[PDB]
Amino acid sequence: TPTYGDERLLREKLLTNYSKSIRPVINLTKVVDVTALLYLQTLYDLDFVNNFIMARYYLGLIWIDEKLTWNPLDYNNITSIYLPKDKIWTPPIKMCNSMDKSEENDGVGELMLTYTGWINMWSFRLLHTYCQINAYTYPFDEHTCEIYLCVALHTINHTRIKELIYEDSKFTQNYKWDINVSGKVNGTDELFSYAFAPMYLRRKLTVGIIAMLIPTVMMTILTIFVFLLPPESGEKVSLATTIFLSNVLYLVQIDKTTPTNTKYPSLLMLYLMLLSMLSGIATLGSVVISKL
Amino acid sequence: TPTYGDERLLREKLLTNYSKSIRPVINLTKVVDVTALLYLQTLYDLDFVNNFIMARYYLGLIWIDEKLTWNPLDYNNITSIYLPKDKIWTPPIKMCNSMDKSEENDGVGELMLTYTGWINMWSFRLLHTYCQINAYTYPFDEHTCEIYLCVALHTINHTRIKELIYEDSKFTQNYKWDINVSGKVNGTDELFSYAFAPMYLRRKLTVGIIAMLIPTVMMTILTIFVFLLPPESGEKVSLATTIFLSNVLYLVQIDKTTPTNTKYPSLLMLYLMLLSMLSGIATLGSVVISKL
Amino acid sequence: TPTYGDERLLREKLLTNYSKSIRPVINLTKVVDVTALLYLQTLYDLDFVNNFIMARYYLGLIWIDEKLTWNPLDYNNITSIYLPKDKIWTPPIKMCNSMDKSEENDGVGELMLTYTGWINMWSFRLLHTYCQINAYTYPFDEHTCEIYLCVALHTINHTRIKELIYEDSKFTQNYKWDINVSGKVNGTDELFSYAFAPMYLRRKLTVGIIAMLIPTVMMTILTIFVFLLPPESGEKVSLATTIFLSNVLYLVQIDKTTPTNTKYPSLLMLYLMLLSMLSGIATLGSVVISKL
Amino acid sequence: TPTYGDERLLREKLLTNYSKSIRPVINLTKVVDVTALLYLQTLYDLDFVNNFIMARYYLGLIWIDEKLTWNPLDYNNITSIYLPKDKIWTPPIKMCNSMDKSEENDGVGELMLTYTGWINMWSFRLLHTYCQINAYTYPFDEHTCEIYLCVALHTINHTRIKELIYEDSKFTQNYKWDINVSGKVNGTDELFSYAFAPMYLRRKLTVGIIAMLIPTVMMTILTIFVFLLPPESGEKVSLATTIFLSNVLYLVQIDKTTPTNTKYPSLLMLYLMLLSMLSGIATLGSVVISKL
Amino acid sequence: TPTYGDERLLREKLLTNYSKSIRPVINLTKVVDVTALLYLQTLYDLDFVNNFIMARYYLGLIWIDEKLTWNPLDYNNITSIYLPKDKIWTPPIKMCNSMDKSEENDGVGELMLTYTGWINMWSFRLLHTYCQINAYTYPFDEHTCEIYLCVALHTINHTRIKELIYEDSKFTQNYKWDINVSGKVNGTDELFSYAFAPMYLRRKLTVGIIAMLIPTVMMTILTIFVFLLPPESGEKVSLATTIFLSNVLYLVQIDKTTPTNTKYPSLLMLYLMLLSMLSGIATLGSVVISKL
Ligand SMILES: *[C@@H]1O[C@H](CO)[C@@H](O)[C@H](O)[C@H]1NC(C)=O
Ligand SMILES: *[C@@H]1O[C@H](CO)[C@@H](O)[C@H](O)[C@H]1NC(C)=O
Ligand SMILES: *[C@@H]1O[C@H](CO)[C@@H](O)[C@H](O)[C@H]1NC(C)=O
Ligand SMILES: *[C@@H]1O[C@H](CO)[C@@H](O)[C@H](O)[C@H]1NC(C)=O
Ligand SMILES: *[C@@H]1O[C@H](CO)[C@@H](O)[C@H](O)[C@H]1NC(C)=O
Ligand SMILES: *[C@@H]1O[C@H](CO)[C@@H](O)[C@H](O)[C@H]1NC(C)=O
Ligand SMILES: *[C@@H]1O[C@H](CO)[C@@H](O)[C@H](O)[C@H]1NC(C)=O
Ligand SMILES: *[C@@H]1O[C@H](CO)[C@@H](O)[C@H](O)[C@H]1NC(C)=O
Ligand SMILES: *[C@@H]1O[C@H](CO)[C@@H](O)[C@H](O)[C@H]1NC(C)=O
Ligand SMILES: *[C@@H]1O[C@H](CO)[C@@H](O)[C@H](O)[C@H]1NC(C)=O
Ligand SMILES: *[C@@H]1O[C@H](CO)[C@@H](O)[C@H](O)[C@H]1NC(C)=O
Ligand SMILES: *[C@@H]1O[C@H](CO)[C@@H](O)[C@H](O)[C@H]1NC(C)=O
Ligand SMILES: *[C@@H]1O[C@H](CO)[C@@H](O)[C@H](O)[C@H]1NC(C)=O
Ligand SMILES: *[C@@H]1O[C@H](CO)[C@@H](O)[C@H](O)[C@H]1NC(C)=O
Ligand SMILES: *[C@@H]1O[C@H](CO)[C@@H](O)[C@H](O)[C@H]1NC(C)=O
Ligand SMILES: *[C@@H]1O[C@H](CO)[C@@H](O)[C@H](O)[C@H]1NC(C)=O
Ligand SMILES: *[C@@H]1O[C@H](CO)[C@@H](O)[C@H](O)[C@H]1NC(C)=O
Ligand SMILES: *[C@@H]1O[C@H](CO)[C@@H](O)[C@H](O)[C@H]1NC(C)=O
Ligand SMILES: *[C@@H]1O[C@H](CO)[C@@H](O)[C@H](O)[C@H]1NC(C)=O
Ligand SMILES: *[C@@H]1O[C@H](CO)[C@@H](O)[C@H](O)[C@H]1NC(C)=O
Ligand SMILES: *[C@@H]1O[C@H](CO)[C@@H](O)[C@H](O)[C@H]1NC(C)=O
Ligand SMILES: *[C@@H]1O[C@H](CO)[C@@H](O)[C@H](O)[C@H]1NC(C)=O
Ligand SMILES: *[C@@H]1O[C@H](CO)[C@@H](O)[C@H](O)[C@H]1NC(C)=O
Ligand SMILES: *[C@@H]1O[C@H](CO)[C@@H](O)[C@H](O)[C@H]1NC(C)=O
Ligand SMILES: *[C@@H]1O[C@H](CO)[C@@H](O)[C@H](O)[C@H]1NC(C)=O
Ligand SMILES: *[C@@H]1O[C@H](CO)[C@@H](O)[C@H](O)[C@H]1NC(C)=O
Ligand SMILES: *[C@@H]1O[C@H](CO)[C@@H](O)[C@H](O)[C@H]1NC(C)=O
Ligand SMILES: *[C@@H]1O[C@H](CO)[C@@H](O)[C@H](O)[C@H]1NC(C)=O
Ligand SMILES: *[C@@H]1O[C@H](CO)[C@@H](O)[C@H](O)[C@H]1NC(C)=O
Ligand SMILES: *[C@@H]1O[C@H](CO)[C@@H](O)[C@H](O)[C@H]1NC(C)=O
Ligand SMILES: c1ccc2c(c1)[nH]c1cnccc12
Ligand SMILES: c1ccc2c(c1)[nH]c1cnccc12
Ligand SMILES: c1ccc2c(c1)[nH]c1cnccc12
Ligand SMILES: c1ccc2c(c1)[nH]c1cnccc12
Ligand SMILES: c1ccc2c(c1)[nH]c1cnccc12
Repeated sequence: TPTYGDERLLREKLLTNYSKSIRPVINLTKVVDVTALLYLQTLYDLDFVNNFIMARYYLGLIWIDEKLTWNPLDYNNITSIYLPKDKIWTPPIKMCNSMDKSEENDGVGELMLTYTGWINMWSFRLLHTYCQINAYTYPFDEHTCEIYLCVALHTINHTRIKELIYEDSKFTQNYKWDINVSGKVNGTDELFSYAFAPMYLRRKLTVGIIAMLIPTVMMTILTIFVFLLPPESGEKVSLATTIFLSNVLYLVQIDKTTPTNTKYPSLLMLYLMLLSMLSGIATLGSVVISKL
Repeated sequence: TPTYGDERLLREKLLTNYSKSIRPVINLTKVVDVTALLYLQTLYDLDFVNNFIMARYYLGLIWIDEKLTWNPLDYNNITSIYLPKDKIWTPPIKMCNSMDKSEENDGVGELMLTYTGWINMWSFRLLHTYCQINAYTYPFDEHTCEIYLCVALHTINHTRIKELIYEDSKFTQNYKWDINVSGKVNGTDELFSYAFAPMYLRRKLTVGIIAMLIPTVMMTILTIFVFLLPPESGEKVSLATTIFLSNVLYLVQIDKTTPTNTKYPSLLMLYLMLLSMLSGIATLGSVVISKL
Repeated sequence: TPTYGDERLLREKLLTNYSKSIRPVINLTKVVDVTALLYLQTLYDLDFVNNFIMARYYLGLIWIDEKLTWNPLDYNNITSIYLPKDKIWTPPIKMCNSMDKSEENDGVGELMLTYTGWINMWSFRLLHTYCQINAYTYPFDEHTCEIYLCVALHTINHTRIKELIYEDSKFTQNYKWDINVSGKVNGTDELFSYAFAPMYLRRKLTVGIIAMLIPTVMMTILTIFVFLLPPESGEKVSLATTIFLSNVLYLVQIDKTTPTNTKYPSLLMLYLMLLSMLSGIATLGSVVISKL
Repeated sequence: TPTYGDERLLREKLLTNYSKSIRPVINLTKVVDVTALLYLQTLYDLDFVNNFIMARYYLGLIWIDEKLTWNPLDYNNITSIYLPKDKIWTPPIKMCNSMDKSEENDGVGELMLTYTGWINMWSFRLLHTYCQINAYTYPFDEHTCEIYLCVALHTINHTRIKELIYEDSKFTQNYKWDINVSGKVNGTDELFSYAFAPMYLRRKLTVGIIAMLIPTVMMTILTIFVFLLPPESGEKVSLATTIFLSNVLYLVQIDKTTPTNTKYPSLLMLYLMLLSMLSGIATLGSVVISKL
Repeated sequence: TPTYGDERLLREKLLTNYSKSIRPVINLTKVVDVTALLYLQTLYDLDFVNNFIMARYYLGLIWIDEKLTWNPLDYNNITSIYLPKDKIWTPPIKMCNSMDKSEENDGVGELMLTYTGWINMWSFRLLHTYCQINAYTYPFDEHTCEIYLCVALHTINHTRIKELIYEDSKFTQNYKWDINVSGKVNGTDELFSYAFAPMYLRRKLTVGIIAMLIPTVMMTILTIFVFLLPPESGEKVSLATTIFLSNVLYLVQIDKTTPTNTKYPSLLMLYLMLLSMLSGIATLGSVVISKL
């Protein structure tokens, strides 16, 4: 059976002439094909004001090393070892479109290496990644966030992202967003290889949200009613003033929470702007009638 | 008696052929059984809006090293030494479901090693760990937060979490949450070993909270009274308007503080939505009667 | 006179067989007695909502090393040297009850060593330390915050906190809190040595605070006056509504700022809750009289 | 074809007598001309209250090394290698006018070196850079933000910024700001070389913004109307009070969001101050007429 | 002319027997006189609530090394070299009264050394430094902030701060604060040398501020007018209630923004407290007259 001394001998011979900074290819003219595996774990939040999405992923990177190989029968059937991540060449993949707010560094850890040269380098990653969030169809709104991977400095004739396999682990259920992160895409070659996973996010219709909407609907009905009220009823000016006040309160409230960076504005927000304008027109009619 | 030179000799012989990256087993076919001890210290806060719980734990890790052994009679009865945490193999346990906001790194410290090979590696850990917080039964609400431990990259045929012993140290009393973190659970094997401690949190009924509720109750009584008030009393429209205003003020207030990510909405919030709807219906009746 | 070469020779002989990880005692059966000196510098703030106190201290640690000694007459009267903090054994003292938000690491610096073995290791430390803040007697409120020191992993038969000498440096005057941090306490032995300094904090009565109170007092007088107002005066309902509004505005305001984690609620807050209830009862009487 | 052993030999000979701290020039009397390439990627936000702009750039640095050269025919046509960034001399360029909030250190990475000595050192950089933000012509406002580069400590007779080439990558479209970052500028020599890229930012006129203004315009019309209303209409005092309230609500609202550090105040804010003053004058006229 | 090999030889001989931790003096009885140069660059903000001032300085430190000298004619006229900051002894100067929020560590960089032994160690530093901010004379308020330098652990017989030369670089104009940071001061010897630069800050009177004041003045005039209004006018109670509401709105607003830690409270705040008290007295008179 394999022993501690056997693995020690294997590692000692394995790392004899290894340069961490020289790409791991016998012939330097060939590229190293990296296939990345980005399994989402949890979608913590979707910050509308800052245009970010906070999530934790299980970024995986797989490639082939041609210098790190061995006949396992020559080492008592040792088929795999674990190496410190900072002793071996690692492709310079970065979360190109993201602020990596991770708590561990990307050079402290361990990777799994197989006797054929295949390296697995699973790594956890908490990302604050930029998304262009359009709150147009709120609250029945959808969004598309692209999580980018790209090599840092290597050219496509040196290192390439062969493929990007993105899935969802289903660790937790959200109850606020319906996440749809599935599919395979080849890397895009434009001087530096890079790929992106499209994340589709649909807000789930919660009865808390529908209840929060209900006040808006009944205020619209009430505004219509007071606008239809007889000019000589006597309550015109009073209810027009009080409900213009309340309308402006909700307009300020929503406007301070709606994203300011959208391709189009929020339909609901504009519908409440129209409501406030109609309340103002009702007040105008009331004062005009009162003076005349 | 044991001396400084004796411990120096012991350490020098002990670390002679030790590889930090080779698992500590004579035969590599055997697994290293890690038993984790997670004693809670303080529950700083339960952030509802961010769906996190902030606490400080005394994470402990115990396993057995088969290479680090000695006959203590051969070294003047030295029964235990202290080694720097980064010189010895350490299982790659991570707070899988947590943002480790600790201030010290997880590779700077010290561990206690016993002559039989048993290693104790107590470590402090301040965690911002994700919890699905349902504010349904507020303020008589309960919650279940699972604190996850899982090996980072090792397979179950290499490293396993034998057990998880979680308790509460009682360092401090909360006065806001009743914490119930006690029990033992075996590790779960699904390609990577992992376990979780269930933390049950019950909000303690404080008289500050009951006093905060009292205004809501008296506003409900007052709304019922004004709704029952005679249409021809003369105060109908006035009190309906003013109390619809105040109702909406409390509705906005609570809605901006209630969690938006819940399996069900807050019953109290929906009860105040119903109160606001009834106030609106009272205003509708008042205006209808006033015009007719 | 002592020279650079003399100190170089001294250090070279001093560090010859020193192991940073072996406790500094000739006989390992004896404990190392550490006396800690915690001089407060400034009390930046007392955050009520987060239950923390922010301050900057001059944590000092003194112990005796039995391996690091020399006859000063043998080295041209060199009586003390300065060593890098990470080359020498340092007791593993941690701010057990604190989030060390310091900006320098605890392994980068310098310590003063004397020819008798005595080590001084003064270190600055900015702490966010947990305190159970009870806002009961606000604004004439007092608090007790205990700053904890405890060894990280060493047993009481290896390392002990001999004493804790805590004082105040008086660097700055607060004008908001009266600080009383003075006294000496022996360490407490419960498997791991530890001690704590009690910090008493009394809010200083400022005329800004008394002025902030004045509105509350005059609102109480005014509420009493309107409650005593004749039912048939005609201003009853109007002033009851407007002053219930303003009362609720201040009640919401204070409740959003008062700590939610207190042994008892704030007396002033409950007195304003009673004020709001009395305003509601006045409104109830007014509407009842108006209908009848 | 070039091989791993060939590149190993090349690097071994290349780094034989290289001192990272000695400037890379054969004759020390000559300067190293550094040309910097600052390609903007995304303009995350423009924080008005803090006077900062948050963006992510692709800072590039190019210079010539006279010690790191080779005849590529002597090494099987190896024309370029990749070196770790901390093994080679790197010009001490700093984001002089910026808080570098990047997540990777500036001494961990890789650079591209060519057989003629030319070094490319592309590096990602997320910057919180100070800008003097004048909200005068809001919301048709423009701004000029200068991104500064300057050598840290080297004199102009040692290191110089030859040129600064700044462009925009167009990675993402903003929809909130029109960015115009293009042009070439020579470095400025004043004891320490330095250059700056001028960034012009024009707020794009969105229909969400125009809708947000619409309430202000109709309130101005309504204030004019009520000011023109007959003194004896009977609604003067009522609408003057209610609309002074609402005016002050919007004045407080805008004033709490407008930058306090501007060369001139916001015209729109001052126009609404004038609106509030006119409402106050209307109230003055109403009360004066009512008493007389 | 000097060459790369010449500088390599110089550095190799220079660092032969240099100990980074032994003070750089031939005779250890002499002190090292450090003169510090603190040139301010920008005053980002003055945070009133947290009692801090955020600025970026060009902290410089100059002293004399007696071991690092050379005859420049013996090395082809090399008159100065650049050494890595962590290879040479560096005085342990700390921003004693500040939270150093800098992004680079204080042991990564470079210093300029001259053939006579003189070392220049210019370093950038972004500081969050504590200031006792008294908002008494707001908005015509002044402040004095002292930026402290002190040696960390060395005694005055080992290391001293000879002088502190503080100036302003004028990099940017503030438009909000008039900064006056100029002068020279000797170090203060009280067991540990230390000095401080006094920074005087005067708020510049902006027309945005005067316009923001204008509402307060017109509300004072209006309150005087309504208080003078005839008891039997009929608008007394109405305007007293509405303007007590608005007064309390501004009182709450200012009180939540004024610093709570001041030697004396804000005069303007207390003048508005008096305004609110006068409004309350007017309401008291109105209700008393109405009942009687
Ligand atoms: C490693 O390289 C050295 C040259 O530096 C050579 O002598 C040795 O034979 C090589 N060994 C292997 C296993 O490639
Ligand atoms: C490198 O190129 C040569 C050229 O013939 C080829 O024989 C060799 O197989 C290549 N290396 C590998 C690992 O295939
Ligand atoms: C080596 O180990 C593998 C692991 O499954 C096993 O299938 C194989 O039979 C083993 N071979 C020998 C020669 O031990
Ligand atoms: C790879 O591409 C880069 C730029 O695209 C070029 O400079 C380099 O010479 C190329 N290398 C090879 C081996 O083709
Ligand atoms: C996810 O999106 C893709 C592309 O829009 C679609 O084909 C697929 O059906 C979606 N899946 C779910 C579960 O929504
Ligand atoms: C992606 O790459 C594979 C491998 O060369 C190729 O077969 C396939 O056609 C490419 N395109 C897609 C859409 O998979
Ligand atoms: C340690 O390993 C070496 C081989 O590198 C061997 O010569 C030596 O005897 C070993 N010593 C022990 C104590 O195992
Ligand atoms: C390793 O396996 C062999 C196989 O017989 C066994 O004799 C030996 O005891 C095992 N090692 C240990 C430490 O038990
Ligand atoms: C060794 O130390 C242990 C510690 O309790 C003690 O019980 C034992 O008697 C000692 N044995 C010898 C031989 O000193
Ligand atoms: C352990 O499991 C992994 C995957 O489950 C497998 O690749 C590996 O060969 C296994 N090793 C042994 C010794 O069974
Ligand atoms: C804690 O929870 C468990 C399981 O729900 C229960 O058996 C136990 O009684 C609880 N203990 C306390 C103190 O609530
Ligand atoms: C847990 O593991 C132990 C040890 O093998 C076993 O005896 C026990 O049955 C397992 N299950 C539980 C619930 O303890
Ligand atoms: C230090 O220890 C070594 C053994 O490693 C010994 O040969 C030497 O004499 C010791 N020197 C001193 C000064 O203790
Ligand atoms: C250690 O113990 C022995 C036992 O007699 C004693 O003589 C010696 O003095 C002790 N060491 C010290 C430093 O006192
Ligand atoms: C050694 O230095 C101390 C320092 O005060 C002094 O008192 C003493 O006389 C000196 N002794 C000699 C022999 O120099
Ligand atoms: C010290 O105490 C620990 C636990 O309290 C024990 O394991 C250890 O054996 C003790 N050592 C001595 C020398 O008494
Ligand atoms: C500090 O508190 C202690 C204990 O409560 C008391 O004896 C002492 O007089 C206090 N000192 C001051 C200055 O308040
Ligand atoms: C503290 O320790 C000292 C030293 O042994 C002892 O004299 C004293 O009685 C202890 N207790 C107190 C309260 O000081
Ligand atoms: C490098 O410098 C050494 C002197 O330290 C010299 O002997 C050697 O020849 C030099 N080699 C090269 C390639 O410059
Ligand atoms: C350095 O100066 C000498 C002086 O003549 C000159 O010949 C030489 O070419 C210079 N070095 C380089 C790299 O040009
Ligand atoms: C070296 O490589 C370059 C790369 O394009 C090629 O153009 C040139 O012909 C090659 N020369 C030799 C001799 O291989
Ligand atoms: C370069 O300039 C600095 C200051 O401007 C001066 O001290 C130094 O002597 C100059 N060096 C040369 C080689 O001119
Ligand atoms: C950018 O600004 C420059 C200088 O103001 C101007 O010449 C150029 O036309 C501008 N370009 C765009 C696209 O606005
Ligand atoms: C900038 O530097 C270049 C290179 O010396 C020079 O030709 C040019 O005149 C300078 N000025 C401008 C505006 O480009
Ligand atoms: C440096 O110190 C060593 C002793 O460690 C001595 O032999 C050598 O001569 C010294 N060299 C210089 C230049 O001082
Ligand atoms: C050190 O002191 C001696 C005492 O006479 C003196 O001669 C010498 O000059 C001093 N060192 C220096 C660098 O002045
Ligand atoms: C050395 O360089 C300085 C730099 O200005 C110059 O003034 C001096 O003449 C030079 N001397 C020699 C001998 O080269
Ligand atoms: C320097 O002062 C410290 C304390 O002030 C003292 O302990 C030390 O002995 C003094 N050293 C000399 C050389 O005077
Ligand atoms: C700065 O303050 C000092 C001392 O108060 C004063 O002498 C000097 O005139 C002031 N300068 C300015 C520009 O305010
Ligand atoms: C400061 O130190 C210098 C140098 O000794 C001295 O001349 C001066 O009198 C001291 N005081 C002042 C105010 O400069
Ligand atoms: C490194 C990696 C990627 C890039 C780069 C440098 N410069 C760019 C300019 N435009 C687009 C991408 C890049
Ligand atoms: C390492 C450790 C755990 C995991 C991993 C990589 N990839 C996963 C995918 N799904 C679930 C868990 C994991
Ligand atoms: C190290 C240091 C202190 C402790 C520890 C581990 N475990 C504990 C459990 N309960 C209380 C204190 C501790
Ligand atoms: C280093 C680099 C730049 C500077 C410096 C030190 N001191 C300065 C004083 N004023 C302006 C720039 C500088
Ligand atoms: C180091 C540096 C400065 C100080 C110190 C330790 N202890 C103090 C106590 N009081 C004041 C200053 C200090």
